[PDB]
Amino acid sequence: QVQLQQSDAELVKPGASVKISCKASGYTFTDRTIHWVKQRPEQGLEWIGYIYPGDDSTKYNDMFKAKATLTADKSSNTAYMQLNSLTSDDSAVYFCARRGTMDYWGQGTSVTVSSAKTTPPSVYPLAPGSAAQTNSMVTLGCLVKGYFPEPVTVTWNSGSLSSGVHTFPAVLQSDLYTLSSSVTVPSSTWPSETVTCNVAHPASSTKVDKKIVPRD
Amino acid sequence: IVYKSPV
Amino acid sequence: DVQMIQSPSSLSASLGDIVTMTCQASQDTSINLNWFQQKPGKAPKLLIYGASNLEDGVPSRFSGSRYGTDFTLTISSLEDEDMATYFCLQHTYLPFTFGSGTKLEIKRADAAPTVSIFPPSSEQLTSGGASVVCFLNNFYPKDINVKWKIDGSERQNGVLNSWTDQDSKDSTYSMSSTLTLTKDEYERHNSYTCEATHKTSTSPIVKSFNR
Repeated sequence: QVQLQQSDAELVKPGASVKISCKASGYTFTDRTIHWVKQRPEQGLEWIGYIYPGDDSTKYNDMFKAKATLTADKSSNTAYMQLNSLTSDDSAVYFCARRGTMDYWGQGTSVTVSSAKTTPPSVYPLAPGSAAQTNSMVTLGCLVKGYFPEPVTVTWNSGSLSSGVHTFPAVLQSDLYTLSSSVTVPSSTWPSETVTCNVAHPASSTKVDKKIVPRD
Repeated sequence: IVYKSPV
Repeated sequence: DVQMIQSPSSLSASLGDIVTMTCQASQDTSINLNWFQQKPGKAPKLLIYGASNLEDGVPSRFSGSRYGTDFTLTISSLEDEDMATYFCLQHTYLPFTFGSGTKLEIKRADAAPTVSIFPPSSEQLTSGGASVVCFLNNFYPKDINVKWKIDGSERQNGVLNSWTDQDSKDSTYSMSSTLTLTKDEYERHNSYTCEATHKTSTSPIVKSFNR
């Protein structure tokens, strides 16, 4: 299996630098070029440039020749992209891809350029109100408020509850994010079979689990 | 200007 | 730069349909053109290279053609799994360029939301905040309006809404709406109402509680 495995999401202060990795496996690293691509939600993909690990030649889009440095380490089979003098415009997801034809892509690395402070989330359980009216399904929820940066990872029952989940995109207000997640479950299985939301925030090295209990 | 995949 | 001009920007079609999209080169030159599929949050996957060659493991429901400098991607027997964004790649002249993308939506029968309202949690109230959460789940089409009422009077300030991408199993949409108050204001009122309506229609779906 050809695979390109990129480094984690990063929060970087404006003006600072970031180095992103792309570990290639399943093919001989020195026989294919590696290309790098920028994706922002409203802009559509931009080509940054490429390196050939064979001779370590590089080419750049003129838009990025000053900001990007592509390198490679054949002993670890890793390609790198260094981005310098970062600004809010550089916030995006960056992909590596194999060959000019780009037949295999890494999973992307989300870079956030911002001077706001890393902040762990408050996690609040959402159980039906005490005056609830019952039918065959119950919907429960988790409210995740006041964190920075993204991403947060939310699962239910450590991943074993997967059907009937809606985890909504976070919305940024006053430099803090809020998101919510709902899970819908057969009404006869709660609370007898517990449901717990789990919220991991790697930027703050924090994980919070909240079991959903009925209101008094 | 023209890209060519290395041999 | 040899740019690729892509249209349409979005596409809504039924299961079983045939759908098309195009990229037009910005100069009269021969180029090698690829098509990709990208699902939300995922890596692109190569479908077609060299205008018409099918990538291994891709269904022949996908095909590409070239007419001059107009390149076309065609998808037959549309399936739920085809819901995605599609884009082209010019990989002959440096710098390489991409089309701006075509987002492909699947039609289905209209469906009213399942609405659920949640009062603030006790832990949040201890910190002085009071968020009322309303989920509007598994509805179609995507256009829907949420209205909040406090003791019967409409309220706009402090409302945050968020929408999921189209669900890949049933082609519905869901949305979350959160009215965030201070505890001070939340304790001064009693009835909190979340109302789901759509364009033109006058009969909303209503969930509410009393503190």
